[PDB]
Amino acid sequence: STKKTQLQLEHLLLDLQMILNMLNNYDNPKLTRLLTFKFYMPKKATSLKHLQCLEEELKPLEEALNAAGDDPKTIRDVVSNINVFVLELKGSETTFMCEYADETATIIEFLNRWITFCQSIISTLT
Repeated sequence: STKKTQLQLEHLLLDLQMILNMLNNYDNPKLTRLLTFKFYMPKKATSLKHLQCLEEELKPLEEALNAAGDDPKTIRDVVSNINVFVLELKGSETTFMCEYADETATIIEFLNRWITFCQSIISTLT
């Protein structure tokens, strides 16, 4: 029950941090090209149901990463893995209406928000 939810959060955390380190190894133009894409942050992220606001951004996230031009199949497999464990945590269908903030954010702030999100809930389960 709890270890199952904890494990799915650790698989989701592993995918998110893999993108962060992939961003840190990008060229300065490639990084600048990534930061020109807008990402919407949820106004609240304290429950598993708030992962719906992460799922709705996986298609923009994949489109942003493919602008760097490293590898289209690797980006496809990592974002698909995120979509798998997000649906495993908050449900297979859309049952929550997300409320996003007025200000957009870069891909760095986007990943840092959900990484801290996964790490927070894991600490309460462990």
